Amino acid sequence: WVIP
Amino acid sequence: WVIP
Amino acid sequence: DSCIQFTRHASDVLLNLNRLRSRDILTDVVIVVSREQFRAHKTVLMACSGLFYSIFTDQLKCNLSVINLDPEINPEGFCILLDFMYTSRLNLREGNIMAVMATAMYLQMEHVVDTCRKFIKAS
Amino acid sequence: DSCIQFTRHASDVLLNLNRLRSRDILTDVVIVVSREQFRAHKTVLMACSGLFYSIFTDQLKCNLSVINLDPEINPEGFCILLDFMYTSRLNLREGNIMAVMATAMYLQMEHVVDTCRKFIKAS
Ligand SMILES: CN(C)c1ncc(Cl)c(Nc2ccc3c(c2)CC(=O)N3)n1
Ligand SMILES: CN(C)c1ncc(Cl)c(Nc2ccc3c(c2)CC(=O)N3)n1
Ligand SMILES: [Cl-]
Ligand SMILES: [Cl-]
Repeated sequence: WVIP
Repeated sequence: WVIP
Repeated sequence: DSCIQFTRHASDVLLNLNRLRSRDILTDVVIVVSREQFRAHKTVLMACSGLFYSIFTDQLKCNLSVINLDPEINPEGFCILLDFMYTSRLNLREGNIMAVMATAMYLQMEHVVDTCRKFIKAS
Repeated sequence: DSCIQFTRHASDVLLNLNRLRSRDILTDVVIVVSREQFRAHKTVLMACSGLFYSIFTDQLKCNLSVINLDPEINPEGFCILLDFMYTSRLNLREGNIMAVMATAMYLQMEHVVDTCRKFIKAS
């Protein structure tokens, strides 16, 4: 999971 | 396009 | 093999499937959550959820145009998860994280359940 | 928004859609290319091809279970492109590149046409  |  | 690969292809496919959903094109099922109705593509639901995969591989349920979820399921939690299925983006907030995790456990969306457990553990 | 994103989600969705294709699950169309028949999901075909997008948004053609391509279309070129649609992988070879480029131009798959033009220019 990432900060888009 | 890439070499997978 | 000796294939070449187009990096953005999967993302572009998903973006177009979401465009079809937003315009209600070739949607073949309605998911009923309490009073709320959500139109979608059975194949996308199966690709994202262990629960829908089981439902639509069933020789009788595969032909249903309407699926009613368990009355305990929160419509907002479902909406956030349906958006994630079609975009890869999860709107996870303090006020919705419990409903999102419970809905993801019911829908059998293992990666969403994992990030919810981690975010709850941090707080 | 304040969304989080799961990097592998789009790729995982496409992998599952290819698993459904390989098992012939929820396929809703047959594409006829000369003597050869190819089963697929209309939504995936639309997401990948400008030609299928135009065909299946048409109020009459959207309901057809069989689509016949132009007799000039090579079945092998189509097979390689259908595989690309469901995997992001293109089996481009010296012996098939002309048939692949011609099929991609007909199907309106701009990124495939672009890599074929570049590979031909190099040789
Ligand atoms: C497991 N399998 C062969 C398969 N083939 C095709 C599809 Cl569409 C599919 N989808 C599915 C099944 C289980 C789960 C998911 C999708 C997401 C998840 O967390 N569990 N799973
Ligand atoms: C252009 N548009 C709004 C849109 N919405 C939904 C879909 Cl499924 C779609 N697909 C499509 C159209 C044109 C082209 C492609 C897909 C691939 C391409 O090279 N050209 N295009
Ligand atoms: Cl997931
Ligand atoms: Cl393309």
